[PDB]
Amino acid sequence: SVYDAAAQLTADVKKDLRDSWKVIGSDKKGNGVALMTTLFADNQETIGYFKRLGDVSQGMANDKLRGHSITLMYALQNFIDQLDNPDDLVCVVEKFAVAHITRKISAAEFGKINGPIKKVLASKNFGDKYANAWAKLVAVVQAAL
Amino acid sequence: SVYDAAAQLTADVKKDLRDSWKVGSDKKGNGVALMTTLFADNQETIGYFKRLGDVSQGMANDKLRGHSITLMYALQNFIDQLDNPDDLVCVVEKFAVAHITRKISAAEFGKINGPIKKVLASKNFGDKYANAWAKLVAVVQAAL
Ligand code: HEM
Ligand code: HEM
Repeated sequence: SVYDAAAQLTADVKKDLRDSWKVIGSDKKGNGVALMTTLFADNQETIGYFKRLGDVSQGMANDKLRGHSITLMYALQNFIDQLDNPDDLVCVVEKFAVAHITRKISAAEFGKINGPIKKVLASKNFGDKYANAWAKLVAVVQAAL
Repeated sequence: SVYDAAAQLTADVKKDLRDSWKVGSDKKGNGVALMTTLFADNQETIGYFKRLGDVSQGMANDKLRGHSITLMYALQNFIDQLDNPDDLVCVVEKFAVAHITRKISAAEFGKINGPIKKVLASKNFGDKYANAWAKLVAVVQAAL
């Protein structure tokens, strides 16, 4: 249940999400492409889903990948801004869930983003504590897939 | 090209876009207002949004609300990329594709200018501001 998952976002979890987002969300282009390139490097089997972006190995040089990455960061911004209201958080999460369901992305494969997030966070000196906080937010989307 | 349309956004236009967007402060409210106004003045567009269900339900419609909030973040995206044409262009093309796939022409996309003008007016931002936003919408139209 996406609603029970949303209930898992307690005061402490929300604070950690906001605190870490202040840092990694300051450079959407840089960290966005970082997340994607890490995903493709650690989970090569997912590259096939991104046909439209072309040669993703080009990283920042790929205009389509850069546009995709920046936009992805605004989806996370959206989630963070909706933390105060689970009813709004849920309806935006379901909007993005549909975007992935049509792409044939399961909850299991969507969860493959946890590795990249943990690595990107770790590079900014944010440990497991924060990685786990983000895993709970990702869990809300997974509940809708 | 899209780059030409983006590169021709002047300092004064960007200033008006940012100042008016500052007042982007209520994405849920203004996002839904934008959509409901589009449906009220251009009833012929309702058919394109069948995935959202009964859009006459307004704020109560969770799908419409989710769509509206997300639409405002697309605009947030554009506004944040104003000073770097290369980045603005790649995000604009990303969203252009989303509309090209739905068969939305450049002319049809321009129908949003009416609703934007009205929403701006509700906050007392006049024609100068509506004109500035029409120029930003024109950047997207250059990709359609
Ligand atoms: C933090 C988690 C993630 C977020 C917030 C997210 C967000 C997004 C957004 C905003 C889009 C664009 C929606 C559209 O325009 O249709 C997108 C597209 C996509 N996402 Fe994700 N995503 C995430 C993780 C993943 C993962 C892990 C996979 C795959 C294993 C995945 C696969 C896709 C695919 C295939 C597309 C389509 C790209 C294209 O063809 O343009 N996403 N995602
Ligand atoms: C300021 C102008 C506009 C912006 C920024 C905008 C933004 C968006 C965004 C972010 C989406 C979701 C993309 C996706 O996830 O695939 C969307 C969907 C859509 N847009 Fe727009 N749009 C604008 C104007 C229009 C206009 C004027 C029309 C039609 C006359 C239109 C028709 C559509 C349709 C049919 C969808 C698909 C809705 C669905 O089935 O979920 N858009 N738009």
